[PDB]
Amino acid sequence: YQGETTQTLQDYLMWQVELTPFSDTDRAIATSIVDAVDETGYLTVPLEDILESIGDEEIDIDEVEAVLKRIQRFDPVGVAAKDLRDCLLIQLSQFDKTTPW
Amino acid sequence: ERDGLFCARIFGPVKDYECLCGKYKRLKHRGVICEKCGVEVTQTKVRRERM
Amino acid sequence: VYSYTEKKRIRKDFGKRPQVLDVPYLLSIQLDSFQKFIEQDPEGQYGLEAAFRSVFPIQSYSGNSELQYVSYRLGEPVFDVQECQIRGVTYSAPLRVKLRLVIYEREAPEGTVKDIKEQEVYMGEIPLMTDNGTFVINGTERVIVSQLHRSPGVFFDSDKGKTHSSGKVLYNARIIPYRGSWLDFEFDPKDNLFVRIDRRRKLPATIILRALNYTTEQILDLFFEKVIFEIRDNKLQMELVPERLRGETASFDIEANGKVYVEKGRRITARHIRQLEKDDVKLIEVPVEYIAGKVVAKDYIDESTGELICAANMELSLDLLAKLSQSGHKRIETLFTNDLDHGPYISETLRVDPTNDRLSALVEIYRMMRPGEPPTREAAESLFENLFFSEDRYDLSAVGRMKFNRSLLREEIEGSGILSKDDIIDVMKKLIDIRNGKGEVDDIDHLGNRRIRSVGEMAENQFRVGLVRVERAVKERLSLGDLDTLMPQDMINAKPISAAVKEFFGSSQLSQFMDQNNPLSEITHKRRISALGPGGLTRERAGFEVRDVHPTHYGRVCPIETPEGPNIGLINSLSVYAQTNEYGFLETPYRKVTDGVVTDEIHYLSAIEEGNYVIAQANSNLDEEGHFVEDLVTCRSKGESSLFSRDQVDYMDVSTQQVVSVGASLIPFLEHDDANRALMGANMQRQAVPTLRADKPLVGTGMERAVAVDSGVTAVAKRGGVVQYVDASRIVIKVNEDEMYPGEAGIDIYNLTKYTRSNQNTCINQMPCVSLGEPVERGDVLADGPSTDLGELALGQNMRVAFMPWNGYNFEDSILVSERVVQEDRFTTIHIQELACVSRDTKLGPEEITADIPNVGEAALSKLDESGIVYIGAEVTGGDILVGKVTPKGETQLTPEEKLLRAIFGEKASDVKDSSLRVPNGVSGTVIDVQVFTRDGVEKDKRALEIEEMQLKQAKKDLSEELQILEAGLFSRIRAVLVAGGVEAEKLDKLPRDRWLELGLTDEEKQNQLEQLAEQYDELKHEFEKKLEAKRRKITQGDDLAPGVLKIVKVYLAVKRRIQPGDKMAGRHGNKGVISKINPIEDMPYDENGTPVDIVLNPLGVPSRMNIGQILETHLGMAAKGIGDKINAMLKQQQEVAKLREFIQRAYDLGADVRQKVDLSTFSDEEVMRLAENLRKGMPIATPVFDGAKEAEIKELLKLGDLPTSGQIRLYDGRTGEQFERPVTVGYMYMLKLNHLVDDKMHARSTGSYSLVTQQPLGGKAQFGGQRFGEMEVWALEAYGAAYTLQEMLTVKSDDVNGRTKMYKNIVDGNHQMEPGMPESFNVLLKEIRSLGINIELED
Amino acid sequence: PLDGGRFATSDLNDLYRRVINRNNRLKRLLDLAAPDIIVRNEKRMLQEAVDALLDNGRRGRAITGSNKRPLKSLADMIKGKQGRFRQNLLGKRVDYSGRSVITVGPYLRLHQCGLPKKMALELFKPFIYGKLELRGLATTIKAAKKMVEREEAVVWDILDEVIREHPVLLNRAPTLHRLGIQAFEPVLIEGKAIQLHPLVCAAYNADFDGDQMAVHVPLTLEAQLEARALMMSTNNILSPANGEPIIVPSQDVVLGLYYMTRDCVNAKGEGMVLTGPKEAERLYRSGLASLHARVKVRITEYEKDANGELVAKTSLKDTTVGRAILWMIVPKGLPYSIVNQALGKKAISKMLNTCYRILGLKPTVIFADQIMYTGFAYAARSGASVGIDDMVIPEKKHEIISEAEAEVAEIQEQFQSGLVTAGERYNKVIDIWAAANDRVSKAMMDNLQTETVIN
Amino acid sequence: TANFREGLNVLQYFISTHGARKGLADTALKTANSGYLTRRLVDVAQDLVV
DNA sequence: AAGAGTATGGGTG
DNA sequence: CCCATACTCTT
Ligand SMILES: [Mg+2]
Ligand SMILES: [Zn+2]
Repeated sequence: YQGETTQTLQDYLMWQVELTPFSDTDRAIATSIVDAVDETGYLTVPLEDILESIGDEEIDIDEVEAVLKRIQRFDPVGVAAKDLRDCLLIQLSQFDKTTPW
Repeated sequence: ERDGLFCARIFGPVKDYECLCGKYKRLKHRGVICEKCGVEVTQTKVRRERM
Repeated sequence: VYSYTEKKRIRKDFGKRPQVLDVPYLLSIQLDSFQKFIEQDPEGQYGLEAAFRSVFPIQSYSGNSELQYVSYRLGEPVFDVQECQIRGVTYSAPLRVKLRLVIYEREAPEGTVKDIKEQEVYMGEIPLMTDNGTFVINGTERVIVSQLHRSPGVFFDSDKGKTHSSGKVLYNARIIPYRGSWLDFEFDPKDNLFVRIDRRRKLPATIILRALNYTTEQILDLFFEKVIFEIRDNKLQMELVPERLRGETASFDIEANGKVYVEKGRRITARHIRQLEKDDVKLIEVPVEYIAGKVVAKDYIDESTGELICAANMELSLDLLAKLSQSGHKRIETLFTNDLDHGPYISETLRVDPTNDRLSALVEIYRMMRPGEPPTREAAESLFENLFFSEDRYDLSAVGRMKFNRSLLREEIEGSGILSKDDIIDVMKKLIDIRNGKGEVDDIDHLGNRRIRSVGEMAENQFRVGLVRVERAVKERLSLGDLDTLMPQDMINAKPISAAVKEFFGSSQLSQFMDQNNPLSEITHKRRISALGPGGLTRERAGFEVRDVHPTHYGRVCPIETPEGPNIGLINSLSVYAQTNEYGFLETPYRKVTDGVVTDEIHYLSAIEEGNYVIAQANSNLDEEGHFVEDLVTCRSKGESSLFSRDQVDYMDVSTQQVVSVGASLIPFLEHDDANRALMGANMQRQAVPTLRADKPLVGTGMERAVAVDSGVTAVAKRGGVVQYVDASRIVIKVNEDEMYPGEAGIDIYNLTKYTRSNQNTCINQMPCVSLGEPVERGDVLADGPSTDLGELALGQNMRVAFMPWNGYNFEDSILVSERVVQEDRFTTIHIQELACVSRDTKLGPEEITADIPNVGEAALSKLDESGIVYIGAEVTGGDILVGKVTPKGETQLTPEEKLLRAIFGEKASDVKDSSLRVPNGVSGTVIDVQVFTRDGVEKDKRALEIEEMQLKQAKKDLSEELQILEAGLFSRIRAVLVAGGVEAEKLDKLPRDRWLELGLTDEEKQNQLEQLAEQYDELKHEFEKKLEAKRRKITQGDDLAPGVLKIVKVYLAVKRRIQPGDKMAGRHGNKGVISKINPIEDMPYDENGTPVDIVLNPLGVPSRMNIGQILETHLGMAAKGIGDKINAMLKQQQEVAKLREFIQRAYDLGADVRQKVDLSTFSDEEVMRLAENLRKGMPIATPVFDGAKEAEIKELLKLGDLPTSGQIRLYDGRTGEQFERPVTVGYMYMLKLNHLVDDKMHARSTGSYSLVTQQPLGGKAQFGGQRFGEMEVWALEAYGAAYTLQEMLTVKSDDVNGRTKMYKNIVDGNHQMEPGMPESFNVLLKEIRSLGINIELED
Repeated sequence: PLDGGRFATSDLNDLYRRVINRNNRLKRLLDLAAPDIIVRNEKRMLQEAVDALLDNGRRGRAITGSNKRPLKSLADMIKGKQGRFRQNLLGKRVDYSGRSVITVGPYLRLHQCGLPKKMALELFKPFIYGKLELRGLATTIKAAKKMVEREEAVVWDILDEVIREHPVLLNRAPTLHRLGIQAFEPVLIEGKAIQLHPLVCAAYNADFDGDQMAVHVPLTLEAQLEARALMMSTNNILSPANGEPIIVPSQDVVLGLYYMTRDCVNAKGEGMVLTGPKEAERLYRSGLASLHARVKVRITEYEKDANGELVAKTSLKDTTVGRAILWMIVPKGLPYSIVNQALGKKAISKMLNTCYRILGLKPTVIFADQIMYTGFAYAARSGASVGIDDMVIPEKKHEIISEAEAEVAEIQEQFQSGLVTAGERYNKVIDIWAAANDRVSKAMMDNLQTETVIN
Repeated sequence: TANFREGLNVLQYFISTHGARKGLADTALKTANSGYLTRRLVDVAQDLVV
């Protein structure tokens, strides 16, 4: 007997990371960020933990911020948000300005 | 079950980079042997190549 | 004289031979078998009674108490067949068996009756057979296929010298019981007999003889003949029988009475034997050398010494003769053996046999049976006793005993079920006689040696298998002493019996889902014979011989209809008139010929009986009074056919369709088709899909009505009467007065089946074929089922076809189809699919079926009702929600972020998650039915209540329909009584009927009668109220679901499939093809009147296939359409009824001495007009499979319709208007749409899911799998030398995990380059080999 | 994992559990110093359990499950037709593949196949994603994925652009030789069936009555170039087994070419002198001349010189209208005698072989396509059909049968007189019937093959 | 003595069924042996290269 | 004391 | 069905 492979949220996120024009450093940062995402779609660790997990001192926090901002626009929109306010604002930023309220 | 045919202490983690009890969970703790459950913090695919 | 159904549309018959025997009911083999299994038998030979009498009485070891069986009974089923199919349960009946526990005292004569207790106990559920010969198991119809196996008894065979390299045959015999161990005897190249038990180690043949308490002298007496030498004081004077010297040569001077009849060196001839017999020559002087090697019969002793002179079965010598000569012995016994005949085999078997006693033979038998254990006298004796002489372990059944006795030329047919010494001795003697040269071996494939076993016998066997286990358990539990309070109910458990019955009826190899493509499929499935199954053969080890057509198959097994492939010759079809014996052997009917006159007497003969007579063919001319016209008739006598005289004929065939099966009898002009294409056509005819509208063949054989009616797919009137109510869903018949029972309301109600899914995901729909107020009779068809048209089988459509090539679009069996065919929906089919949603119970809480899902939008919930279930009639596609369900996910810990989420977006979102049922991707249709199953004790939702109300309405309607008639009759009686005395006339009808009850008459009998009528009215109302309450209780009953299951919801979707290129079409003659192109109407070839054809077929496919029946069918269909066109033209311009009936009478009277006679002078004008209306699209025609129409009759019918005799016309090209250079055959053919649709075939995959272990793509369209690249494709790529293609196929497309991702990324980036790695299956292989303790590793 | 929370078990895990239980019991018994009569039995059972784990059934009995089925061991995983080697290593299932029913494409060229676009959309999905991202229609991978899921109008243009020159592999099972897989250029079609060239079916042993084929997509540049240069059907003209052509016409093409190259004694337009094949075609299409009429036509033919130069010669030839019409398809370099006859299957095969040996590969492919087109067209134009009157029975059949029956009767009476043995009579009867059958066959074939015409 | 245009009777058709079924069974069976033969031939000459 | 023949078990389909 | 090995009769 044998089952079949199933695609989870992290598998889909890594599939999107693979087909994104990242650099090697950005790809490692994205790998760590996706590793730090739970099944509800929220980031579980502060960016300091990710920066420490990268393992080199040549990288600043703003690069991690840029990679996180790029990742947060993946499908589904709002994934890897820091908190509820961040997720709501990310979802709103994808709406057209013609929205009434 | 511990010391059984699917033991995580012998064959490896059932989740990526998470020990069985749950003290160490992320990539910053890679290569760490937990002193409580004895499970290494590594990939869960090592269960395909550990006898 | 014709029935009402047949008089609406009479089919013209071209048969010429009268029928003396009707086609029997086509499902008798199932119904009779199950009735025999289930019915009450005063004797104990069949059914449950036989099984009960074979186990009971059950007696304990001590004998102080015992159990006895008195009788059994079957209760009424809880639900009906339709109710069981709706609820998905099994249609069965309870078994109530009466047992009696008797207690015996001690120290008393015989057995004293201390106490007797009788109790009726429950033995489980037994599935019942429906009226159509099916079983409903878990709400699905199932068929149990009959088995063709080897009959019990003794059979003699011989390997044809293949085992040994000297080309010598070895005769053997085999004894096979119905239940027990096999017993084999065999010869060897040394002419030594040997015995095998249960196919085990070979043993000498005398072991069994000694085990039967026999001595060497007795064995020699049995198997040899005695010769007596007398010592008459002079050189052993001998009494000679001349027959002893036949075939021999004299080794000495044979003289008698002074005359030397035979000299030295002269062989004994027949003349010498005759002279000796005439002269009664007895005394013969023989030399001592004549006894140099003779075998001594018995043991001899010396009176003086008192020792044994010699032992039995020993060669003699001169010294032994001297010893016996001086010991005062005058009689010597020897055995008579030679080389040509009476060969010594038993003596040599004794010589090789090491045993010389009786106790050691049992020891050796025990050692052979069970090695590796010390032998025990008692154990060996019990083993031998129970091997073949115990009724509890060995059974030679009635058929087995009959065959055993018949094979040994016995006279008694009946006997015992166990072997005896006489049986084994006779088998040995018969085998010896076969070896000597007198007698013949048996034919295993002869149908007199093969037997039929049906569902009832198998059910009886399984029931006994359960019953013996129950008896063993009871005997185990009866040893303990508690009889003063024990009861039979507590002693037995009904679990093993029910488990065995369920296993047999649900998971047996011969129990299968019924083939439900069309009525012909079901008929064929119910008449199937299998050589496989438990106790049969296997396809891997069958052999050529068992797959061949045997001469005894004639009339019993169809020689045409058999699957092509591995199972060829192993699956068979019953013939039309075939039956079974009481022993289970196939028999056929014949007409008896008495003194050269063929009579109407019918005799059913089996294969053994048939070979002893000369039987004439059914194609033999006869006079008016029944005399053969010729004097040299063709007949079959002993497996061969030749000419015989008129007075040598004993029997004649009853019909020309006696040899074929039901499916083969439906092929017109079968005698003009090759057998291979006939087999293909018969196989393909039963996989046609019903279309939207049925169409009768218009060229048939006459077997359509029988198949349509005997299948049970139609509604048939149980009693005659008038159509009181007709509707698209129900029919109500007002029964005739003389067919009614006393005290009933004479109405019959038929509820029709509407758009129901079948086992093959097709549509089952019934439509009425009667009008309001018309008379009906018992047996008439009231409504047509699928593939039925006015009570006739209708599997396809009539197509206008031409035979010509058309620009390569009919190349290699391709089919060109007109667009008008598609526009008229002539091959459009309905397909119904089922989906299920199950709500279970979890530890976190039960799952809820609801319409409130928090994570989906309002638009996606628009098609769900208030209960979360889709509406009836909604159009859905892939991804749509059918049933909304949520699964609990609550936790007892609330984090601040969780509290914020619950506060802002509600608590329902944080507690449950979506687990709804959605339409699978690539599926579409319309919701036509929803069913809800709820466990008993759980509250019902709105949808279930609506369904139950709809169910209650119909029962209320039927009960009201009966009550109306009954109360109208009663009130008519009341009014009649009121009129006779105290009549009010108009005032009586001014008041309603209830006010008639509020009246009184004189003190005479009038008031008493009125009171009686009122009491009857009250009783009738009470009875109908009780009936309605019982129906409501049955409807509202809860469901018995699987453990942990709360609710189930089933949704049905209906879709319509149109014809398209890639679909498979076929005729009835083995002419199959695939549609290649749909052609616009103005591109098709057309005739002088501008009429195009529907189909274009390649004429190149006819000559090499030799299926000429399609051309004749096309010509005859052209003629039939011409007659129909004449009738239609006559109808369009209103003409007199006289002209119409004159032309129709001319059409029916055509032919060359046809048996059919139609007279329209007994038809009314309305009936004539109705018949003409039903004939305006072509006159249907019947041609039996060997009594059909000739070419001259076809040409005459073409002439009647003003059509060319050749059957060919001129056509014009649609695209250019130019005439084709040669005439083209144009006509009508019956075409079928098969169940190989290109919608179910096309599949493609880019990437998807993989196996967990091998990491390779899955297989199958349902799994969205990939195609397999096997070894032969690898060989092809190697032969090309395409190494990179092979490597790419091997690594980055199947199981190189990183290579797959890298290749996908590179392809997206526009860089077509791979980075191959190691396949994962090789690593799995390395790990598996290491797990075996072997060190295998990669190096450098 | 099964529905309801049940986890069931596997054979390997069951065997491991049995071994572990036996080992633990034996350890406990040896620790407590149990009597030897028990420990010997425990050791024997442990040996049996290890044997069952390693190779179940090889030693004596086999341990079975609930349904009386023997459990699978490691050896069962390794060996057999269902083992690793034959099921996962020598062959496997692959991505980028499909299958469906095959129909005939009479309009296709030899290097082309007909592919449904519903299959092609799934087969070429990552190529379409890359092409969508390349020209700015999609900015991210999810945008292209959603655009393809919606099946917008531009994705069809993208698909037509990405499959322009990209061979695919068609395979029919069983693959008996290397001609069972061939490469073709796809043409996007509507419907759900694959269209196949009529001239390749003989190589596939395929017919259009239910057969299905599988399709595979090469990915890398090396695979595509191997498909174009090694496996293209235009390269597989000759047979690797014997060197003979395998794309020879059959059936309808042969029938049409045979019909158009026959002559009739007195046909319309007979006896006129024509200026060339074009005048013959004009006369035939106008209805002024018959296809079978015997005429004289001016023909120019080319022959290769000693150094390989085509030299022309012109002359008047006695031929028919149909042969002159067919001559317009023959390439330069072949003699006119190759068509001036009634062309059967063997003649057409010889013509193709001559063209290949004299001129090369490309003219042979063009010639084969033209031959197929002309054969189909004229087979359609002929109107050839089959009727019951075409099967003409000889009028002497019954007389021959009666003579044979009389001989059988007289020899049977002679045998009944006791003059011959049984086997001799049987052989004589068989010989008589064989002779009668030969006579009937000769009479029927003599009647069938000739007809009477008015001069 | 009959052809397919004029038609066969019951006995002649029953006689022809023997050969029909024998041919069909032989065709159904021989492929399994042909596959084994070609497998062995491929096994014996797998590695022969110019 | 070897040598040829027979019975049994393994493998394939 | 075909081949390899242990056991039995014969020169
Ligand atoms: Mg085919
Ligand atoms: Zn831990």
